[PDB]
Amino acid sequence: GQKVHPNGIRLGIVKPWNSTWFANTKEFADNLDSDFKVRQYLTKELAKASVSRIVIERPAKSIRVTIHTARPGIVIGKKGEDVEKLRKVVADIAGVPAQINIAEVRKPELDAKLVADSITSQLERRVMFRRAMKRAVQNAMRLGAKGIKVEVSGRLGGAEIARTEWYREGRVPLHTLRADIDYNTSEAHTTYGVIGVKVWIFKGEI
Amino acid sequence: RIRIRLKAFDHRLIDQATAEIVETAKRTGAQVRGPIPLPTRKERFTVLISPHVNKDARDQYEIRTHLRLVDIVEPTEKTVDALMRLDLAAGVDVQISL
Amino acid sequence: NQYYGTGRRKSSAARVFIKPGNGKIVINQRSLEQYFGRETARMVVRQPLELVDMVEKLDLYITVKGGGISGQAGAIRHGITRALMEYDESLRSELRKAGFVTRDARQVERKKVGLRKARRRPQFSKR
Amino acid sequence: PRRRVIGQRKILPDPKFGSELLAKFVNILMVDGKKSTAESIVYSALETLAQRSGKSELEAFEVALENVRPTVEVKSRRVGGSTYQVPVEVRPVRRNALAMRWIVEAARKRGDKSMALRLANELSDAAENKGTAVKKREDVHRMAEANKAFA
Amino acid sequence: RWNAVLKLQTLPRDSSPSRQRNRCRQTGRPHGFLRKFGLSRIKVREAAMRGEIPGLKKASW
Amino acid sequence: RSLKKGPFIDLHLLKKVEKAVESGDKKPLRTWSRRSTIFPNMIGLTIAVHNGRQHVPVFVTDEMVGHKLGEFAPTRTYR
RNA sequence: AAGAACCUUACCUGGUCUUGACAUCCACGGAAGUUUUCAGAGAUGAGAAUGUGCCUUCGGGAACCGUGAGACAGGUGCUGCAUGGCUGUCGUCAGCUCGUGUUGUGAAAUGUUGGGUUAAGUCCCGCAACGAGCGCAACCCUUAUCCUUUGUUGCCAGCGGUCCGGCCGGGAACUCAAAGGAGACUGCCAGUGAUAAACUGGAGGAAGGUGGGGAUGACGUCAAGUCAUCAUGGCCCUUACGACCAGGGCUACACACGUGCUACAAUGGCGCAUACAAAGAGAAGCGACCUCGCGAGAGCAAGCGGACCUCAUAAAGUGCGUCGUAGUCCGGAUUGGAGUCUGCAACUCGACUCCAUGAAGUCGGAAUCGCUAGUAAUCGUGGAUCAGAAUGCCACGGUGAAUAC
Ligand SMILES: [Mg+2]
Ligand SMILES: [Mg+2]
Ligand SMILES: [Mg+2]
Ligand SMILES: [Mg+2]
Ligand SMILES: [Mg+2]
Ligand SMILES: [Mg+2]
Ligand SMILES: [Mg+2]
Ligand SMILES: [Mg+2]
Ligand SMILES: [Mg+2]
Ligand SMILES: [Mg+2]
Ligand SMILES: [Mg+2]
Ligand SMILES: [Mg+2]
Ligand SMILES: [Mg+2]
Ligand SMILES: [Mg+2]
Ligand SMILES: [Mg+2]
Ligand SMILES: [Mg+2]
Ligand SMILES: [Mg+2]
Ligand SMILES: [Mg+2]
Ligand SMILES: [Mg+2]
Ligand SMILES: [Mg+2]
Ligand SMILES: [Mg+2]
Ligand SMILES: [Mg+2]
Ligand SMILES: [Mg+2]
Ligand SMILES: [Mg+2]
Ligand SMILES: [Mg+2]
Repeated sequence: GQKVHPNGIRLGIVKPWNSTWFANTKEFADNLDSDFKVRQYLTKELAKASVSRIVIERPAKSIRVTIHTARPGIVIGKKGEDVEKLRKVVADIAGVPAQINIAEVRKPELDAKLVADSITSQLERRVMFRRAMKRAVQNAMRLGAKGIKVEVSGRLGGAEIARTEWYREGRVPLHTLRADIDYNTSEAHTTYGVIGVKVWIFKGEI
Repeated sequence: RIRIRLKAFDHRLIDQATAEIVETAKRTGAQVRGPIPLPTRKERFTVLISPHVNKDARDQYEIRTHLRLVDIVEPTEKTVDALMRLDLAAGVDVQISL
Repeated sequence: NQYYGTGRRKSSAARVFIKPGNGKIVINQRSLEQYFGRETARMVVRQPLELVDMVEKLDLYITVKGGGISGQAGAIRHGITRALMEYDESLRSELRKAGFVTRDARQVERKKVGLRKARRRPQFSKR
Repeated sequence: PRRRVIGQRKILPDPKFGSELLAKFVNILMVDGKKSTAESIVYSALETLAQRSGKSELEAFEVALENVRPTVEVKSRRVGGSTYQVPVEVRPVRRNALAMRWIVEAARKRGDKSMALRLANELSDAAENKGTAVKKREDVHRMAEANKAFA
Repeated sequence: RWNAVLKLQTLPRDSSPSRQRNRCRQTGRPHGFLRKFGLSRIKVREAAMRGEIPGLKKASW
Repeated sequence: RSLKKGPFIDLHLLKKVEKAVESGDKKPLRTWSRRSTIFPNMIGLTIAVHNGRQHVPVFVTDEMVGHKLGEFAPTRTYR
């Protein structure tokens, strides 16, 4: 969209990076490739756990990953057995010793990545978008959001021509760098094509 | 004698790493000159934005590589060797040299 | 006694050390007249020590680095203007009228995308 | 502009001579942004003119500029019909700048030896009133007083 | 030349750097590539705006 | 004229020169390598050079020293 | 398209393959890999070699190679008028809307219009409306002044020894480097103005009126662009629209158009001398010094993963001499000969250098373009793409205007 990405324009203001590792030009590209590969693998296996965001850092010659989820039971289960296999496989793919950590994020409905997935999941199960999206809105504000905005684009309802529909409630100042906006997207693969979902959540002014 | 250089991308994380280094160095010994600012590297990139034509649409990016330098001339070695290996350097690059 | 002035203009940092005595001007450990003064700041460097008093009243030692002809000229002029604390700041009242105290913040404007230099917009055909 | 009043600062007075008008003349005569060449050329022409005419340095060119300054200029105006050459009153600074530009262009179009001598020749023939700057100068005077009622 | 040493070109002319194109790593594009991040214009930006590449920020000097 | 200080010649083409000289001119030898250099070792020989579709024969002469094998092969077609 | 001689590269002509170049299930055989030879343009077939190791439950696996069957794999193939994502433009113009309320049978209106003012739907007063949202400003970066801390690989004011070079004792004042703070907010005054908003001027102040610049792009329009970056609905191919290789082509050329570079010269050309900058890159990399060469370059080859070393002696500028207004000591295309250098490979089709020739061009029709201050104008330096390539793109500095009634 012609609007600059909120999660990219505030990286140096109120949005920490999802990767905090340092490296020279000799291995910067290799580190990027490893990070992308591990993220792509992990997000597929942990689809049920509803991972919000995955942060990766470089301890003293090793790989450390921290995944924030609202359903730590699936990834933890009994003892650390379900995380041991994930640790060993991520270490295998990264080529260096790995350490994975689980973080709990309560009130999942207030998370952008998560709210979207909900929507997309629903749509994929032939649910009326209009209402899928309206609940998302209400849910959130109930929880306390100072604002929320939802948008869905594509062949809504299997129509012959694509259409975009959005709902905005509360206050969502996109030009205020002081404010923090949790922005995220998500896609769906329905029999009629691909439907894009896009959610902004405004939590505070600073 | 022993000069230490730290590299990072953030300006305050390097400051806290240097503060930790100097505090531990003065605790275990003496003769600390404090961190030296030195120049900061500004790696500038520019990338075309549109996936097709539209040459004018461009985005400018820059990476701020911050560098700090601190040296110690402490005589005793049992303090410097103890200072090493106990500090995580706030998870940013650091090098040991004579 | 020694008196210091910084002086700046277009990334041209100067250092002016005024002091009593009846010496000459010295810029970069060398004479300005030897350094092409008759056209290099022919009457820019020696502006401030003309209007308020005579040139041959205070010795000084100047040294400037970075910039060009007019860059050094303006840097030294600004430094000298902020280096005339011989007796209080009564002379700054007169130098304010002449406008020499304030520096020239004007600087080279960056080169924008889609343009050639700063504002030269490439010509387009037809409308 | 259309809404905000504007005004430019005053250039530094000409070196040594201290002639603000001479400093403006070097600005107009400047080409490609080179004040050194313009200053050298103007001083060469000034001293040549002074020694040729036997006159002083400051006002020798002042006389020529006074004798090559116009009074009215035709402005292309068309209120209801086609263009009408409506003469108007010339501002003081505008008169001065226009005469200066006339002198500079008249020296430009010459081919005598080089700028140093061409400028001196233009000044001499402007003082005498037998140059090309004066020849172009009388045109506005003859074309004045055409259409007053229109504005 | 020195003897027939030059003629020893029986190699498959693949080891020479000239044969390698150095395309992108996620998708693969001959054009719009840079050495630093090892990806291509488009992909790079996606990562930078999503906040994946460390130390990358908008330039507004 | 240019290109370092020495000529270049193809090897699987250099395998044909010795056979051609030992057995004498028998027939133009069809080849694709547009890289070999007319070296004296070729006066009195004919070579067929590929242009994409058909191999054009060409007879080598004495004054083709600084000229390459593919040089005498017109690939541009005009009305 | 931020790098078409191979590759890139799909396209053309040829020579090859059909569970395949690539993922995955199964069977059998075989360590991988390193060396050469025959034919052939190569791919490719066709041999000799060498090798036959880890786990090993002793019927095998894991890393990997060869052959075979079938599910498949594959498509830069079509539809941007099915789409996601991303982008251009109106346009950084100030507008675009929603709640209740009220008016109208209704589509709708109001607010959001009016009197002032502003760069602004910015603010004040009035008012049948009272509030809010997106947008404007403001938070962000950079730049202009000052202060605190720190002081090397940077600096040298006061002192000293000084091959009298900041180079060596030393110091940290200062430039500077990078972290944190102060400052500018119509704030203090005068006048104008419905006494309000605001406007004009003055003082102070480095910076006076969102100080300069950047990022920031509202609801929407153009079925605007991209199925080729990627993903993806539908359709189609699958013993070929898939896959491998040699060469060729994308660089053609009776014409037209767009964007640029170099010139028509004396504000200049040439020779000698000689000034003054910023911002960047560097490990299959930057490549001092010294030696050879009229040259592109070659040998030696320290230092440097970087305020240290290198790229790298900025050009304009100014001090002298020559040319003295011409198709010229301007102008450099074309062309011949001879060379340097990247690369398996410079012929189709690269860059640079030495010698020789020296077209057009003497300011340019209708028409049309950019720019209001460090602007335009003109002069140099760097970076990405990249083995080897710029007059293009991105980026830094020097000199530095004219005119806005
Ligand atoms: Mg363009
Ligand atoms: Mg410039
Ligand atoms: Mg290449
Ligand atoms: Mg693909
Ligand atoms: Mg090709
Ligand atoms: Mg479209
Ligand atoms: Mg009603
Ligand atoms: Mg309206
Ligand atoms: Mg209305
Ligand atoms: Mg109004
Ligand atoms: Mg408003
Ligand atoms: Mg001394
Ligand atoms: Mg004021
Ligand atoms: Mg704004
Ligand atoms: Mg934009
Ligand atoms: Mg269309
Ligand atoms: Mg189209
Ligand atoms: Mg090929
Ligand atoms: Mg092409
Ligand atoms: Mg010449
Ligand atoms: Mg380079
Ligand atoms: Mg550097
Ligand atoms: Mg020549
Ligand atoms: Mg001529
Ligand atoms: Mg290259």
